[PDB]
Amino acid sequence: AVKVKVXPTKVKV
Amino acid sequence: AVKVKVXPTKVKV
Amino acid sequence: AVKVKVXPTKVKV
Amino acid sequence: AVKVKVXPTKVKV
Amino acid sequence: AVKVKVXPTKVKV
Amino acid sequence: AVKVKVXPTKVKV
Amino acid sequence: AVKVKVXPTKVKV
Amino acid sequence: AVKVKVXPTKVKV
Amino acid sequence: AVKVKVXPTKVKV
Amino acid sequence: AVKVKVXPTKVKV
Amino acid sequence: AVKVKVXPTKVKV
Amino acid sequence: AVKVKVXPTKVKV
Repeated sequence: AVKVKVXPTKVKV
Repeated sequence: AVKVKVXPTKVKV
Repeated sequence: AVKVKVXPTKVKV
Repeated sequence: AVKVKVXPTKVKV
Repeated sequence: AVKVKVXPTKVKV
Repeated sequence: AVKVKVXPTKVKV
Repeated sequence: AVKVKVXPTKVKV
Repeated sequence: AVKVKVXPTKVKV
Repeated sequence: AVKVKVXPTKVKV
Repeated sequence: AVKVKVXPTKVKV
Repeated sequence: AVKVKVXPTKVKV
Repeated sequence: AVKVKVXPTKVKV
């Protein structure tokens, strides 16, 4: 899985 | 891969 | 996709 | 969306 | 509805 | 379905 | 929300 | 690295 | 991870 | 970050 | 720096 | 930006 930031939000998908 | 959406913003990772 | 909350974080996957 | 809880683990789907 | 896994448990919500 | 992780919290959507 | 069980699978929804 | 796609545009990061 | 722009969309991967 | 261009296709890294 | 693929072309930027 | 080439590989950075 990979760490991402989309807008203000970080998450790992 | 999967579409990620955060309010008005999207991308596919 | 579906809206989810994971820990404290909301996102749509 | 609806709260889901398995043992101690709460999330929202 | 969507297939999920919360803790050790798979189910559809 | 994909694992979604927020720090040490892991599930699957 | 309420605990539900089918034979093997329980979860609280 | 991971595929990233925005609308029609695919790349890898 | 690194800041990228793919089409019109800046994100971080 | 810098523009990266391959023929007509551009992005930024 | 990061490995990227821009169009058909891989490079590290 | 500037065109760079190495063996078979070119790109503009």
